[PDB]
Amino acid sequence: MFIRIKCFSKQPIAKKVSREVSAYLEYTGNNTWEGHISGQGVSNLQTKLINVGKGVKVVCNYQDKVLFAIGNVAM
Amino acid sequence: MFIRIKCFSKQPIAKKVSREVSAYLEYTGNNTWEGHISGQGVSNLQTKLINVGKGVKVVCNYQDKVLFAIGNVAM
Amino acid sequence: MQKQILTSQKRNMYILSRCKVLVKNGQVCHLHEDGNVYTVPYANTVFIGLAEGTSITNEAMSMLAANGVIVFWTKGGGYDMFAADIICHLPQADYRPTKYMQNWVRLWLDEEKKLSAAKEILKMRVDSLSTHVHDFGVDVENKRVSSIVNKFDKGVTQATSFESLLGHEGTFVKSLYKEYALEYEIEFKRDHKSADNYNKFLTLGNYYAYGIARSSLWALGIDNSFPLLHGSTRRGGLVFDVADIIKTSIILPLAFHAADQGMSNTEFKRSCVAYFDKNDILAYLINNIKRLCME
Amino acid sequence: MQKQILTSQKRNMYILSRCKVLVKNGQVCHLHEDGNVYTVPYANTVFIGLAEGTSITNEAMSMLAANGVIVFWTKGGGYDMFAADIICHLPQADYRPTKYMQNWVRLWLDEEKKLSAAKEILKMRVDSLSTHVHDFGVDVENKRVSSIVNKFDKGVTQATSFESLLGHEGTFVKSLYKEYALEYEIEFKRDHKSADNYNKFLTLGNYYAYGIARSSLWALGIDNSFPLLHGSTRRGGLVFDVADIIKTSIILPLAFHAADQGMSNTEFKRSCVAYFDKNDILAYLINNIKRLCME
Amino acid sequence: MQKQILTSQKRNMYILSRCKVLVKNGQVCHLHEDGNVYTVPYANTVFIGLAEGTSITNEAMSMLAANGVIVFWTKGGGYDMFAADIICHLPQADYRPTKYMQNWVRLWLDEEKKLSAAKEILKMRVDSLSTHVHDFGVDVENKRVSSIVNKFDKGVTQATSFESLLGHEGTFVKSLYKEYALEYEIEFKRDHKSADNYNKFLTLGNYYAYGIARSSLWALGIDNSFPLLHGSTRRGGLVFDVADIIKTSIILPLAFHAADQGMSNTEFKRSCVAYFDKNDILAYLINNIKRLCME
Amino acid sequence: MQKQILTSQKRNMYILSRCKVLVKNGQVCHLHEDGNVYTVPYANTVFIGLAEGTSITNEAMSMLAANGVIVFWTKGGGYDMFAADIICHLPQADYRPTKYMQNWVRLWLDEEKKLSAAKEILKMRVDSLSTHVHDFGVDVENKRVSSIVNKFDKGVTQATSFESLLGHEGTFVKSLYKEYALEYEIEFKRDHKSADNYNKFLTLGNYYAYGIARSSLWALGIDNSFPLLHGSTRRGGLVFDVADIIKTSIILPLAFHAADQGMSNTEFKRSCVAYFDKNDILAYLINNIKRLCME
DNA sequence: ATCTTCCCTATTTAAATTGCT
DNA sequence: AGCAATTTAAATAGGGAAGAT
Repeated sequence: MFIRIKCFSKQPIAKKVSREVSAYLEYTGNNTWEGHISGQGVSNLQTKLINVGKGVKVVCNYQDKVLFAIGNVAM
Repeated sequence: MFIRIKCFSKQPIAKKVSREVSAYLEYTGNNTWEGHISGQGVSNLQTKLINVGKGVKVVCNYQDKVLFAIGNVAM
Repeated sequence: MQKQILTSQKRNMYILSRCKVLVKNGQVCHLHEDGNVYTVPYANTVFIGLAEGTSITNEAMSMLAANGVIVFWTKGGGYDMFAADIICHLPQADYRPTKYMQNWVRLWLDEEKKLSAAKEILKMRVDSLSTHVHDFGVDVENKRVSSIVNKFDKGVTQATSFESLLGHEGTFVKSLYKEYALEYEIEFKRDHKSADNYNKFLTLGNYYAYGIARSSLWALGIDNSFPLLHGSTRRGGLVFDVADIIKTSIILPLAFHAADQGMSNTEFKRSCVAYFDKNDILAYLINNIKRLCME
Repeated sequence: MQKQILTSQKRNMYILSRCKVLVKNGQVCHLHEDGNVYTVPYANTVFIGLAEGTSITNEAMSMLAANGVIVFWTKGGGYDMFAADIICHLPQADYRPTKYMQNWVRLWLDEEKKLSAAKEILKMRVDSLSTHVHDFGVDVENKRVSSIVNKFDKGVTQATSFESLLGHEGTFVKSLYKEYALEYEIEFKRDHKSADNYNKFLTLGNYYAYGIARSSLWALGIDNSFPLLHGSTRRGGLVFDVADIIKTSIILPLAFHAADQGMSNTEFKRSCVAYFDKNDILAYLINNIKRLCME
Repeated sequence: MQKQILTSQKRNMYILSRCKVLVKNGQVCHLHEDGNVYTVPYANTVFIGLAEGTSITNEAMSMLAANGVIVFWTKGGGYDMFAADIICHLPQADYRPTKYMQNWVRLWLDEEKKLSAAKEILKMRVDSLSTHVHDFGVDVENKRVSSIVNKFDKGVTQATSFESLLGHEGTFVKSLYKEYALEYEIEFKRDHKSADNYNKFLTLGNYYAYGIARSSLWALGIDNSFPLLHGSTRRGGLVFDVADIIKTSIILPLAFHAADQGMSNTEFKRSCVAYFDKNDILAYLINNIKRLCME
Repeated sequence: MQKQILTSQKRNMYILSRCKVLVKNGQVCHLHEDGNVYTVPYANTVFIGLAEGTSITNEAMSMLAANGVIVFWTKGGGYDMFAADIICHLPQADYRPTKYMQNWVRLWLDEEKKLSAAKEILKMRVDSLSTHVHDFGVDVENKRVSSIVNKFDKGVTQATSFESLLGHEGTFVKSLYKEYALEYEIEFKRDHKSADNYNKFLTLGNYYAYGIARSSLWALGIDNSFPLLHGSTRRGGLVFDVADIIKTSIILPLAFHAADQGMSNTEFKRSCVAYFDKNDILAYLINNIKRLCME
């Protein structure tokens, strides 16, 4: 299932995101991750992006909708 | 043509890349624009991005082929 | 100055709601009331539409008009059965070419060529329902749809009076409303006020059809004030004659599909954009109003 | 800030600069930079224009275009037009081309009527030379200039073909260029690409000379693509044609003074909108086009 | 470990060439020799093919061991003439499911059943051919492919000796090569040293097949050194049974279409990850080897 | 950094730490941090080890595998492996399950032979204790510990079925817990989910014993999923089963000697691999696999 | 060797505001 | 309304560098 994660966060809390989102998602460019995942992969990635810290502004796009709105994101 | 322009530049030149890329594509996220361009809007945008200056780092993926790679962009 | 991207090849189409359309750092960008702004195209948009609450600046209009962007305001219809008034600002600054309504007012004044052009612009939709098929909904030409399109082609060909064209057109729209009601298993009627998903999405889709059309008519010069199906129900112009070619064929199936599969407003918007670009709906309208004009 | 330009009956043409045209207490209002809120006279406006640095909401335009006032975008003086609707009939319960445009296109169809209309509009070149007299220009009643105006009168009362009418027009405008260059004691050939100041501000003023033509024809409803003296292949020819009224009579000596005092673009723009309001050039053009059709 | 993505729906396959695969800030990344790192989805990958010119660190094997990544070293010994040896590192620290091996060895041992299953890994090919379909190659409903799969059916069913099943498998594969050669209108003798795009994409796809086949071997826990089909030509274990199912039925249409349409190396690499997950040629091989284990 | 562990006679495990295994001047080498490359023997090494901080290239991988020498990866110490390819007869000219693998399958696939093999691997307990006494805990030849040994050397020989063997193994484990508690004057209840230093140090030594047990089963290609004693649903039961020989004889006193002196986790690791390197206890475990399977 | 945790250093972005059109 | 400078923190690459295994 095709998801696309964009991290609109600050850089010290973006390397800690990029440690965990790049476990499941390909790097397509400029703090955005686009690649293929399963539903339990979605659940595990949301769980381990919630638990990293504060300021984890992250938007996930399934099709053209949104999956997560972690942090006070601009979306 | 669905072309996806990602500007991996530094701010001073990137705001200028944003100005001419904003005419033809819409913002998707973190200096990555993605939208429908016709057949010659991509050529007009390539010339408008070449004349942005020194420091333009723009990649562009039609299908998954790199269409144009202005500057010393990362592969 | 190069040559600028052609109107018939422009892709992004907008209906922008609740914002403050402005220019910041040289790009048109609409300030939604979160404090955050979204970058909108100005050179690869063929219209922006402005719904309730939007406010355009002058410099925004400058960029858009110079680049060739039709702009219209959605609200203004206050009747019970009609989309009454869409106030629309066409870019007059650029001098549009002369070759086409110098021949369109020729047919507009001679009533036998006005009548014949009304026939051919009414067979526009019966060829548009055939050349732009779908993979969903109704089987483009099944039994019922083929029966009405044959009945309509016969009815428009045998009619030499202008109210008769309005009558056959009314039966046309009402009985594909019926046929799409049966194919999408619901009871539906056209009312601009009903909160029915179908009705709502169809109103948004007719706004989009207005735009492609109004832009089709700017590109070729032709004004709105020279209609070819004038009558009691139709008091809007040519736009609403060229707009409904791609409404009964492109919009209404899309509105019904976006109504069933749980599409949002932005989902129906994006579906419009994609489908219209794929079918070169605008290139159809500019390249096929043309054969009404000089052929 | 607030401006007012004459039109046919009243001063019903308002240009708004530097103000967010809002809506207060059930009436479109203006919120300026100073902080003062004004109101729009609903009977002393049916035309309203918006200059540099403004904004206007949907609830402002929909209310504003229901009572009978129509919104149009301009540069800064209220002449150089970006985008607008078409001045049609009563835009709420009807949508028809005006009576004012219909007589003009009856002129357009027939070669004899279009020829006599060409004679008329090229005679009000001489009338606009007479009626807008420049103290800082020349004495237009003197022998050297009256020779040129009787050259036009004798030519246009004897012209049978358009190709000779254009040549007589050309020798008139060339003789006015030569005489006006003789008065400021300079040498001059009209070139649109020369870097001299005289040509630069002549073409610069010629732009707003075309701008008032766009504003004047929009107001009468006339599409600016039915050119009288110019050919059918010239894009937006009618603009330059009704601008031929004033390009030799206001814009030419003002541009020559702008290049004779060294007044740069900004100072020249100031003098433009000044003379363009005080001696009522838009009203002069609007009854000029009226008189070309009503007869 | 938490819950962890199962080894059936990991969908990021990689063969990396000319890049030191290391661990940077807790991410598996290939540092190419130009100096740029590229992060690898180490928890969404089933295999990492280390091609010519690469090197992997021990911390980059610890993070690809716990996360279940099949690291195989490709060239040098992997000339694939007899499919001799691709040095393939299975993560052995995780105690895999044990009820799969204790049934599989029972299969291997009793020869009667070995043949019965051999037949079925050979009958899984016609099943993978019929179910997993493409839309660019040949019709599976065509009479030539139906004829050859029926000949292979009657070859598999009546044969009761491993050399006869090897000959039937051999001719099935070889005639499929010839059928795809004749239908794509190109000569094709599959020599692994031949550097045409057809043969190069085929030997890349076979490495992809080795990767998911050995991932289905590891997730089951079944060691490769227990082959159902052993003999002279067939060397390398049972991973060349679990790869040779998808070899005649997925990657060979994918390789042939990839070189017929002029798609590049990385484009065929992308297509053989996308298709390999659209109909999950992974959990097909997982749940159908589980159908082979069964009793 | 570079170390040698014996497997049987001259086939030797060469654990490389902190290096760069690359082809240097034709043959393979390993560049350490002090700049000294060393050529690794080809006939005096068959299992080459990759400990922490080592990276090996595909040229080194391919040419190492092409001449008999087969790699495995491991953590710090050489006894904590996580990824390898399986042992075969020879990796080049054939692919077959090993003779030790085949004989172990013959043990596992007959109930009486699995039973008599189970009494054997249980009866290796006394041998393990006697061969490797420490200067830390109880001596083998005391009263109560040799009573525990006599309880095995009577009961294991004539135990009927497998749950009887599990009962005696539980009595020995919980009974040497009493003896080694009395040596160090503490009270023991075995719980892996506790937090005392004795239990957590014992479970770290348990994992450290599982690692070398997994390596010793790997060294002959013996699959980890074929337990003699634990149930058919226990994942990796053979790792625990061939670890239990060293778990109560060497691991238990070490974990206890370590905890007494209260040293750290890394100090535990280095003391385990020091004592584990001194007496070649890995080589003892391969000799036990050959003694179990060969017969 | 490899990786990582650090931190000190420039230094690269960003937002507040003046001054003008 | 919109465009620049123009400071102004301040956030941000980044290059050895010390510990670990």
